[PDB]
Amino acid sequence: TTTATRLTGWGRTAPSVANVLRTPDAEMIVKAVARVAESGGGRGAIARGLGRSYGDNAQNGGGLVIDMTPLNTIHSIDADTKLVDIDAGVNLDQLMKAALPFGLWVPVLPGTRQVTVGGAIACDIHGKNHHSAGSFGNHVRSMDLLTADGEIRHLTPTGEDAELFWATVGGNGLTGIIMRATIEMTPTSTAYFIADGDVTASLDETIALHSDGSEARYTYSSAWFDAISAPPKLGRAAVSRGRLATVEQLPAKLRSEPLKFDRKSGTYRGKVQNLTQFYHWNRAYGPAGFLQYQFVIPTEAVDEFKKIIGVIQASGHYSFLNVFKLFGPRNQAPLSFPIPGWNICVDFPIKDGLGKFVSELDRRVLEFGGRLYTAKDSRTTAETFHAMYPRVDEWISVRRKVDPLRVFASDMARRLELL
Ligand SMILES: Cc1cc2nc3c(=O)[nH]c(=O)nc-3n(C[C@H](O)[C@H](O)[C@H](O)COP(=O)(O)OP(=O)(O)OC[C@H]3O[C@@H](n4cnc5c(N)ncnc54)[C@H](O)[C@@H]3O)c2cc1C
Repeated sequence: TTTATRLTGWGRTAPSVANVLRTPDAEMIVKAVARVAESGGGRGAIARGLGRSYGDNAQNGGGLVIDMTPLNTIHSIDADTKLVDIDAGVNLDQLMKAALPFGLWVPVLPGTRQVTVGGAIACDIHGKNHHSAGSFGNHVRSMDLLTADGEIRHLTPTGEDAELFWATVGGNGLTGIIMRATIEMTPTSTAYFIADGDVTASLDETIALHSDGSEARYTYSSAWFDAISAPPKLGRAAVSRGRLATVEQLPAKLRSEPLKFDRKSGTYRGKVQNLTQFYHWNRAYGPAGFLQYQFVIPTEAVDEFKKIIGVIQASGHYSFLNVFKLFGPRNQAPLSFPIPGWNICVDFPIKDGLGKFVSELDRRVLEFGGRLYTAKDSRTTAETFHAMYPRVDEWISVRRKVDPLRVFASDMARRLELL
């Protein structure tokens, strides 16, 4: 029933071997969890989606990994309530295609659409619209969680199991297997954005543009960011901002199928773009090529943020692929990554000294009240991680109640002592 398989995250690093269960039969999934539990726990089990997380949260060396991609049924779609009821293995591209004809839009879309609903919830993913829509967890209306007792429980964000619900959001699969969920989509009349572009010349200008109140005029905003140029050109950015377009805003040609599926001059106003145009290596060149690194610094620590940016460019580790964004308010999930503040993802070529240097970055992010993202990490320590997440003891306490025998476990769980 299972296949022994070498697994890595997307960055192709830190391999380990698991027995992988891959079945479309939910009852086989239920049985397998029971078998792990009735064996007393052992090396446990963890769900896996499309493996787009960069780190080691979707693998479990010497244990069971359940590939959830065969559970990919969209059970229902409701345009009045905006609710969509889908198996956890359905991916966002599939959901986007299925929901567009109903005038519904996936409420949080990350950099790639090849992620499962299960992985979207488990990592509480964020997108270009975080400051207006929060993260993926914000839009979960309910979910069915297969817990260690072999029971599938219906969780809601305000019901009696609210605590377990919010521990499951951002929980990295460690409260159990999400089987199915109900997502509240965002109403839309088109599959297009109307975008404004602006280019800044310095970190100070990038920061000023994000704090001048203009951000409140756009639902989506992010920026490509310069991390190599010495100051004052350090931190200059190419900012892409916009919102979903209405049909009347569409070019005449495009108005017939409005819900169709799919330096200096980078300044513009009212550009009409589809998803691909509006939104836009490690796998191709890994694990030898690149270390991805993502962090957020609280809004009020703006000078600490600039310092870290300064430290990065002076390091001699140079990243071209940089994404920057001002996060909005956080949600109630103890281990949710986003907090309001300055978010940046960088991508360092793997070079001598890199490891020691990012360990120093860790220290700075931590001291300044910031955090790393589990979906981008395969290397930090338990000590650093627990320190970045003041609600980790609270979260661990929920996990112990719902999984006393540690039926659910992963390489990440052991590394960061979340087990
Ligand atoms: C090119 C690229 C761009 C990206 N951009 C973004 C971005 O803009 N914003 C962002 O927030 N993230 C981004 N990510 C990270 C990605 O969105 C998250 O890692 C997401 O969790 C991946 O989903 P997945 O189905 O591949 O899950 P996997 O990587 O397979 O698993 C990730 C975690 O989810 C858990 N999980 C998966 N399915 C279930 C389930 N059914 N039940 C319980 N737990 C489950 C796993 O146990 C694991 O802990 C990006 C990744 C890549 C490769």
